[PDB]
Amino acid sequence: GPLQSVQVFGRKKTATAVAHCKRGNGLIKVNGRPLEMIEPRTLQYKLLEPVLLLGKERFAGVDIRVRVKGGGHVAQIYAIRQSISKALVAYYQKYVDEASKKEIKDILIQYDRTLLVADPRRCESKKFGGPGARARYQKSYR
Amino acid sequence: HRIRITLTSRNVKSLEKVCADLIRGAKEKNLKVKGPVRMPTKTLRITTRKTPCGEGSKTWDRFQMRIHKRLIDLHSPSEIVKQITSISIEPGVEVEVTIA
Amino acid sequence: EQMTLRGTLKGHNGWVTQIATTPQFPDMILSASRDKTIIMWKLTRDETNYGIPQRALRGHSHFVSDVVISSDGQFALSGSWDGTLRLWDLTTGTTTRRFVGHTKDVLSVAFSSDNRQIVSGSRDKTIKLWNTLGVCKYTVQDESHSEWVSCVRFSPNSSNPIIVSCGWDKLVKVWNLANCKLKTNHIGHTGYLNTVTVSPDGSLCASGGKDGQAMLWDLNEGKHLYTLDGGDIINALCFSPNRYWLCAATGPSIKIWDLEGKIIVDELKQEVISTSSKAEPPQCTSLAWSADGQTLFAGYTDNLVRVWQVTI
Amino acid sequence: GRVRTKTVKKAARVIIEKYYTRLGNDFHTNKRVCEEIAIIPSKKLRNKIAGYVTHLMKRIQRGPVRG
Amino acid sequence: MAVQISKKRKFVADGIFKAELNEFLTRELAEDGYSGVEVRVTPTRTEIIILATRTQNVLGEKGRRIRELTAVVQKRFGFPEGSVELYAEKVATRGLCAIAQAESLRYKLLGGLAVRRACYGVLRFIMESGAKGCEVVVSGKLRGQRAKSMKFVDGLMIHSGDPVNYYVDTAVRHVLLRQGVLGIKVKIMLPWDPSGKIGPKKPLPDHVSIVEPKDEILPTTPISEQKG
RNA sequence: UUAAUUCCGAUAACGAACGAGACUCUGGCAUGCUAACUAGUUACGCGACCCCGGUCGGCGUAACUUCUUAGAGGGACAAG
RNA sequence: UUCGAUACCAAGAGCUGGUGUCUGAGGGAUUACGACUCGCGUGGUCGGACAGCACAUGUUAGUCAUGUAUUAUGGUGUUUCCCAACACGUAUCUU
Repeated sequence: GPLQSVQVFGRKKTATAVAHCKRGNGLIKVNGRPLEMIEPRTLQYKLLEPVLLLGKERFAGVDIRVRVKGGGHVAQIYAIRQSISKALVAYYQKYVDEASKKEIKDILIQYDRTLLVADPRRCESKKFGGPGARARYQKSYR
Repeated sequence: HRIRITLTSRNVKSLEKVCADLIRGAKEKNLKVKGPVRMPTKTLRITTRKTPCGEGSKTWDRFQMRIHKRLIDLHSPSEIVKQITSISIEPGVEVEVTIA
Repeated sequence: EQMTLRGTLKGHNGWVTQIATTPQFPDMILSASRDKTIIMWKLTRDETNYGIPQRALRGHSHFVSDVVISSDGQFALSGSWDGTLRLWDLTTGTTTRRFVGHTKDVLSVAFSSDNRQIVSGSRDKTIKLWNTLGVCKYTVQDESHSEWVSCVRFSPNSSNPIIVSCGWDKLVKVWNLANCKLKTNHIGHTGYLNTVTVSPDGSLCASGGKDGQAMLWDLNEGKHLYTLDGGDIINALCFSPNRYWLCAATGPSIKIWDLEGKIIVDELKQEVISTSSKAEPPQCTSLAWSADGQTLFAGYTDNLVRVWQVTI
Repeated sequence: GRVRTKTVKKAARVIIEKYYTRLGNDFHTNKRVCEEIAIIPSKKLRNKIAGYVTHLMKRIQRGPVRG
Repeated sequence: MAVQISKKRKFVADGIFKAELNEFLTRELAEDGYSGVEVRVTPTRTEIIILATRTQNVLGEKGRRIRELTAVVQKRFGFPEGSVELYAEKVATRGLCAIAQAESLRYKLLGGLAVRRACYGVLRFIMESGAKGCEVVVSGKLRGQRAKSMKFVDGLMIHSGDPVNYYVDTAVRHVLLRQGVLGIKVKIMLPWDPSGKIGPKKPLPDHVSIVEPKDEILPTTPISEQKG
C-alpha cells in the first residue's frame, strides 16, 4: 500500500510533542519507550485517556512515533496525550471517513477539551520592586 | 563557487530592503541563490537604575537593542555579484562577503 | 404544483457562501463556507439526512468565496479572501496547484467550457484570467470597474467567446475573450451588484443587486429586456437548466419566476418558523440546480443547506 | 470594560451618513468597505469602527436613532 | 580582522563612536549653527555628513576648519589617511530643527536680548516656519537669586505614546550666564506630509480621514453603451 | 454607565485640543504563503545489536518545511 | 405512431492551452548631457527623455506671420547601458 503519513504536535506549556502517525499494526511509543514506561507513572491514565476512550479497535490500524522537547514532566505528559489524540483525528479525516473523524472528535472533545485545544497560558514576566510577577517586597513603616 | 553574503542591521525593514534587492540582483543575472536564512535575533539588554542619586523610590530603566541577521548563499564567480553587492548600499545595513 | 422540502444538510460550521453541482455525480455537491473548508457531500436521500459529508477540503487561510466544479468531476477550483485560488482533485481532496497574483480578497472565480481557462473577480479593481498551470495570462484594470468586481462569468454559448462582469459601481461590463477588452456597458441599476448569472442557453443575463431588482439584459444585443422586483435584497441568482425559470434569493426567501408570463412560479420561505422571538431570520446565501433541474440546493446563513424538489 | 471612545463613535456616525448605501448587517463585508472608504491608520481601530457601524445600522431599521 | 570583535561589541562600538563624535561637534560648532551628523562607511571610506545651517562657518577659510576637523577625527579614532572625507550640507527649513532653535536662543540670551523677548521671538519664528505647535521653556535664576521656569507654548503638542518618537522633536541645552546655568527645553511638533521632507509620512494613529463620496446622479431607467 | 471628564442622556450651549484610549514592544493561533548544509524532519542506503520487525544524538545524500528560526500578511469587533 | 433532443464515432475543420521565432511599445538604473554647492576636486540632483543636434533633416503649416530659407515657439528624427509581448504582437513544434 502507499504513503499514509501525518505529523501532528501538541503543546501544553513551553514543552511540545510531535506524533508521526502511519499505517501498520497498533504500536504507540514515545522516544523509544512504550506508554507504560514514560514518567512519572503516577500520570499513567492521563496518557491512556485517548486509548481507554476510543478503544484499541480504532488505534490498531496505525502506529505512532511521538518525540518530545521543552518544558517539564507534567507539561510533556499533557503534550504527548494531546499529540497522539490530535494526530489520530487529523489522520481519520485525511485518509478515512469524515463521519469517522466526527465520531472521534465529539467523543474526545466532550470528555475533555484539552486533548485537541492547547491551554494558551505562559509564565508572565517579572517587574522590579517585587520577587515575582505581582508579589512586592516588604514595605516598612516606623 | 559558494559565495556567502551576511546582511546585519539594527533596522529590520532597511535590512529587508537590501535583502530583497540582492535576490532581485542574483535572479536578473541568472544565478543559483539560497534564499535569505533568518538567523535568530540577539537582544542587547541593559537594565539601569533611573535616578543619578540614591534617594528616589526604587525604579529601573530597561534599555534594549535588537540586532538582526540574514545570510544569502550564491553559486557564481566573484566579480559578477561584486558589481551587484556594490549597488544599493544603505547607511543602516552592514554587509560581509566570504568566497569559499 | 410547487417546490417542497424534505430535510437539511448539516456539515458546515461557517455560513455556506456558494454551491457547485456537476452533471456526472447527482449524489455529490460541493459547498464553500465562512471557515477554511470546502465540504464535498454524498447524497443518500434517506430518512435521517438527505446527504452526509463525504469529504472536507481544508488548506485556505480565510473564508472560501467561490467553489466551481470541472466538466471532468476530478477538479474543484475554489477562490478565498486571502487572494489565493486552489485547483483541487476530489479523489482525496489533497492539493494539486494554487494561483497567486490577486492582492486583496478574491470574490468570484469561473472555469471555461473547455476547462482550459480560469477568470477571477476581486476586491482590487481587476479581472484576472489564468492558464490552467496558475500563471497570469492577462489582467484588466484600465477600462474596468471603478469599485469591487463582485462576480465574473464565462460563456456557456462560447460561439461568442464573451464574459459578463457585475461590480460595485452599479454597471454590468461585457468583454470579448479574443483580446479581453470592453464591448458594451449596462447602465440602469440603483445599488452595488451581488451576482450575475447567464441563462444556460447563453442568450441573456440576470443581474441581482442590493435594491432587490433582477434586470434581464440581452447578450445577442447590448439592450435591456425587462425587470423582476423580488422585494428584498437578491443575494444569489440561478437559472433552470431545462425549463425557462429564474431562481432568485430575495433576502431570506428564494422566489422562482416564469419568463414566458412574468409571474412567480413559487415562493420558498422555510416555514419551520424559528425566529418567532425577536431577531432577523437566517437568510439564504447561495443556491444551485442539480444535474436535471428537478432538485434545488440553497445554502443558508445559519450553517445549513436546505434541498427543495418540484413535487409534480 | 468595552466602552467605545468618541473617536470610534464619531468615525462610525460620519461613515454611515456619507456611505449608508454600501454598509449592511454583515460585520466582515463593511469591515472591508470601511477599510477602503476610510484611510484609518491602525487595524484594531478599523475593527472597532466597523464593529460599531454594524451596531448603529442594525438599529437604524428598528427606528429612532438620534445622533 | 585578527582582533575580530563580536557583532554585539562591534555595533556598541559603532554607537559609542557616534556618541563621542556628536559630543565633539556639539561642543565646538554650537556657535556655527550645526544640526546633526550622519556616518556613511562607504567601501574603504568613512564619509561623515555634517548637517549645519550657516555652512560657511563650519567650513572656515578655504576649508581650513574642515581640514582641521578631518585631521583630529582621523588622529583620535585611528582611521587611515584619506579614508575620512567630511561633507557640509545646510538643512532646508532650519525652523523645524530643535537643536538649531535651542542653541540659537542660547546665544541670544547670553548675547543680551531679553528672556521674554527671546522666547517670544523664537516662538513666532517656529509657528511661521510651519510647526503644528511649539514649546520653549527657559528655567534657572531669573529676576534675582531664587530660580523660576517661564513656559511659552502656541498650538497643538502631544506628550504620551509612541507617536512622540517621530512627531515631537526635542532639544535640552545649558547657557553660561553670570548668576549660573540657565536650562533651555525646546519642543517642536512637526507637520505631517505624504512627501516626507519636513515632517513624518505616518499620519497620527487616531487621526481618521474619511473619503467624501462623489455626489453623482442615479440612472432612472436602463440605458446601454454598445461599442467595439 | 465605564478601567477612565469612558460614553449615552439631560441640556444655553455647539464644536474641539492635551492626559485617558489609540500608539509601540511582548504573549498566544496558522498542517496557508516566501525560505533554510550555521535548524530539523520523513524516507533511503550502508553499519551495530535483540528475536521480517524493534531501537539507534552510528554514519551518508533524495524529497521536503510539520517540528526550530524571523519576515510579511490574516485573525477578535461585544461580532452571533 | 410521427416529431426533435440525447449517449456516441468518423470526416476533417477551428478555438483555447503548452512551447517558444522575432521586432522591440515600454520599463529601469548612470555615465552623456542639464544644473547648485564648491573646500574647486567633488558633493547634491534632475536618471534618457528635457537634454542637445545644425541649420545637417524624417513630414508639412497661416498663406499670412514674416519683411518672401523662413524657423514658426511644424515639434519630431539622431541617439547611452540593462530587463523586455499582461505590447496577451506573430514563426515553428503540439493540443
